[PDB]
Amino acid sequence: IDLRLTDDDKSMIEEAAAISNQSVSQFMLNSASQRAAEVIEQHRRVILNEESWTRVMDALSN
Amino acid sequence: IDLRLTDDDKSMIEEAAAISNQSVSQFMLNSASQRAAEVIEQHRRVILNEESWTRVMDALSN
Ligand code: NA
Ligand code: NA
Ligand code: NA
Ligand code: NA
Ligand code: NA
Ligand code: NA
Ligand code: NA
Ligand code: NA
Repeated sequence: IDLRLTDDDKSMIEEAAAISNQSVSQFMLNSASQRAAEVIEQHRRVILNEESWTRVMDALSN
Repeated sequence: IDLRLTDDDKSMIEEAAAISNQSVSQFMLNSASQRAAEVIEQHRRVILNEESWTRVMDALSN
């Protein structure tokens, strides 16, 4: 809807892209791309664990 | 120059933004914003350590 970025956060990205020796756009894509992976695995693990508890309660209730 | 994203990486971002309950654009900014921080601190620490060694060699050489 309304994307929000701080002028002090826009600086961090310009600075970190420089450190990484990449463009601000390549840094943004790269970080979004790898943080997407982290998030996917995190959620995979939480759903898997949610599935173990429902497996235990399935047995215990019977 | 030429930004590159895999069709299989574009999917990960759409999926992870959904998990995070954010737009693909807000997810991208947010992840770039927080990964910029990680990178800044990483480099701060490497420069600080580089400064300790040059401090040791400064003494040892004299
Ligand atoms: Na800052
Ligand atoms: Na500034
Ligand atoms: Na990067
Ligand atoms: Na369990
Ligand atoms: Na994938
Ligand atoms: Na696909
Ligand atoms: Na996020
Ligand atoms: Na040292």
